[PDB]
Amino acid sequence: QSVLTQPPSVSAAPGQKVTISCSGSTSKIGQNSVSWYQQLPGTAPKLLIYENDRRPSGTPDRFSGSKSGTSATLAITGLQTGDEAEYYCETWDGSGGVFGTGTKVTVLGQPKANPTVTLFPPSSEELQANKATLVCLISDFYPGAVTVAWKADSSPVKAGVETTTPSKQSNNKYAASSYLSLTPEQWKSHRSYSCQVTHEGSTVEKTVAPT
Amino acid sequence: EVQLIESGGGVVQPGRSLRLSCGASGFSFNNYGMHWVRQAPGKGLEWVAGISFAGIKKYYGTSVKGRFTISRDNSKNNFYLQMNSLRVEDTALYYCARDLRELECEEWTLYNYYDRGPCVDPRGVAGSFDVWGQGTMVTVSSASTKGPSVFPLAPSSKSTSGGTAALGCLVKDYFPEPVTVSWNSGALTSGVHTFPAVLQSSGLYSLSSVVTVPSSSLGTQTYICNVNHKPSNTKVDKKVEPKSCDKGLEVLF
Repeated sequence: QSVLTQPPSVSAAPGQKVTISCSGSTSKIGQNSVSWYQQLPGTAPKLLIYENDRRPSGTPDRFSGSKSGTSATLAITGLQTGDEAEYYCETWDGSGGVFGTGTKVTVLGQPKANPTVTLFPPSSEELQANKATLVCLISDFYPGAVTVAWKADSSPVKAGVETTTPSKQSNNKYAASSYLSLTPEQWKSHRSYSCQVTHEGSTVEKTVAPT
Repeated sequence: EVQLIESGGGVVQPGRSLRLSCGASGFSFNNYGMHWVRQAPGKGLEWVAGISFAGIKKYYGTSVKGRFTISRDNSKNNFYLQMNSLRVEDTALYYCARDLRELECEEWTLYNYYDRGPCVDPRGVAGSFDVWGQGTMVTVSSASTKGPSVFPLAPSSKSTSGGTAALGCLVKDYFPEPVTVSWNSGALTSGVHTFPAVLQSSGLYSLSSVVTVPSSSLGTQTYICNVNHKPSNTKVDKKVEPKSCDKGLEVLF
């Protein structure tokens, strides 16, 4: 799974201009063209740009692309509500097939809301089952895009993690969840675990420890 | 109207094999290359394999090279992905996508000197995907039906904020989907949110159902989450009480 790096998310009001960036290795993007795709939620992707800066018969003047060196850029002017989607960059290097991470573009339809992060430790009941699970719940936030990260004694953790993508609530705001699965040994043999949620540049970090 | 439609998806045990089938229409199928792009929901797009318009060149991603196989039958406007030795990490929604570069063959096989046969043009794809299908879901799990273990997400000082307490239920290790959760037999619906399920490496699903309530009610009002898993015919009722030893949250009684 070799991949091109993108920002997690950007957001702007109706009519404003956005810019999205790709970046990667010289043996990939440094020597090959770049494409851009639009994936509306719940549907398949759709080509927006190819050969760095060419628009297919069917995408407006509003979308534009530009590459220089080991970086590429997508730009959307005069945002409409129907431009809300994820945007993936892609390149072909012979064997080819390299996508971005990529980036969600939110077109604000309501006031920005900061997430209320709630972190739960494993229940003693679950620990009696010789297993442990840390549940980080993210609630009441807009735009609906976040980035969760776990840490053990302020050291990064990557294995044993599963994160759901943000889903609409009844109040039309978003919520998400993340699980860190441990063994009771790991749980007890650490001073502290922490769930770090990033939302619109800001980062919230809740913490939990054994009893 | 241009259309790509996939099929063959479903639940399948690891180690086993599975063949997906992409049917093309609305254009000259034999003039374009074809690709398979998968997407673990919603972890983002990953490129699997691709084939040149003549069927001469095969490309594979590092994750699947050696295990998976591609081919095409221009006479049927079909396009196949033979998946072998399936891994639990092959779980994804598989899209078939048309290659951007339109080519006219300029080199065929003439099977007899009186007349034709397959195109054999050595070219040659662009690597950009200008048409996409609806996608077909391929779940990989060795699990058989199993009931959930329900654990409490007890409310505490680290879940209260602004006079509103947050509590829930961890529904762990079940299979298959779905699991429907309720609170107080459906009496409590305000503030309730049940998150999407999460497929673990174990092969089992897990989800959480959380509800927000007045922090003052925790000492008088009772909150039961009603988990329901019809596949395994299970109904769990967990009464969630505030965290036992918590100074930073006062509770009545």
